[PDB]
Amino acid sequence: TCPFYKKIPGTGFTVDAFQYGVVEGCTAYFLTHFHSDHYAGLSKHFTFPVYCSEITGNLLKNKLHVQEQYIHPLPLDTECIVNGVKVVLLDANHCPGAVMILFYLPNGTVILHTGDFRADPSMERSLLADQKVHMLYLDTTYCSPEYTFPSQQEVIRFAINTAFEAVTLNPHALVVCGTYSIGKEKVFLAIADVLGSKVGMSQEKYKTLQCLNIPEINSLITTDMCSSLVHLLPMMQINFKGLQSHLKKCGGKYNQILAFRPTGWTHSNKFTRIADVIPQTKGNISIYGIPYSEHSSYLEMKRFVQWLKPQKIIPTVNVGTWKSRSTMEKYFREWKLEAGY
Ligand code: NI
Repeated sequence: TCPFYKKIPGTGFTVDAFQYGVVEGCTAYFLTHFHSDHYAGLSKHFTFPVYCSEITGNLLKNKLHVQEQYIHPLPLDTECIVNGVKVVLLDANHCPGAVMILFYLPNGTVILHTGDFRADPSMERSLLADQKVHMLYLDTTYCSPEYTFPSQQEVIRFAINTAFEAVTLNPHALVVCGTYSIGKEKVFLAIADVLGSKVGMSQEKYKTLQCLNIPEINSLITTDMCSSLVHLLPMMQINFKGLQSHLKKCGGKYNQILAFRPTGWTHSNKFTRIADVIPQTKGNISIYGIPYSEHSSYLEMKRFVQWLKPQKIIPTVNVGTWKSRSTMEKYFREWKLEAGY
């Protein structure tokens, strides 16, 4: 049974609610982005209307084989009427094709569902500026002050300089980047660009990247592993055993691996600056964990909410424990009292 926080009151609408069978009274199923916890339950046998971005719609069609007649892509930043309700999709600054949804209820209530997002000051000048929001369904993944991480720009800077130094020292070194879903493509694309290489990867991963409307992509990626000095692998294979094995595969073309694991937050963030980060090393293999987040830091989340001034907040993440729920409600009250709404 569908939880309350995936339902939009006063509508026939649900959000990211595909694993509950037929939801009673739902006339349209919205999908914020193509990550598995959110699409869980969709397949080629789905027969209700799905509303999403163009990119999410490319992945539904090609990866999950949802039939075209049930895919309803919408442009961003555009007022659209769905089953007699005005909606807008806004960029979520999460993975490719990820959206926030603004719903304009017939009784005059306005609701924003953030899906998954990384709040940014640029959102203060979207169509959100133009009117008041009564309810906010919030991505609360990192809603605690211990969750600090650097900007995406500083993290990419650190990775580019690290890779460039290593491969300029040893032209026979290979760079490997782990992946398990879309998102974080900047990590591998930036490193390949500085090394003047294409990124090599499996056929299934190449297919996924081909759905993403990235400019000049045929120039950046390939399935020819042996022509490439940046390889993508599944995240699970980014360990000493997995990498030793992969090094064998290239047929003595390479004598050193430098590998990156983009994680979200890790408790090394409560001590270490990005400048200061060091790998784990075993012989000719080094592994860097780098804190590339596609979710709001605590500070970025607080800033967005105190700017938005919602009348009520409904968390969509960390909702399964009483201790979590109680922590989150405390911070919402602090923020409201400090800003005065
Ligand atoms: Ni996500």
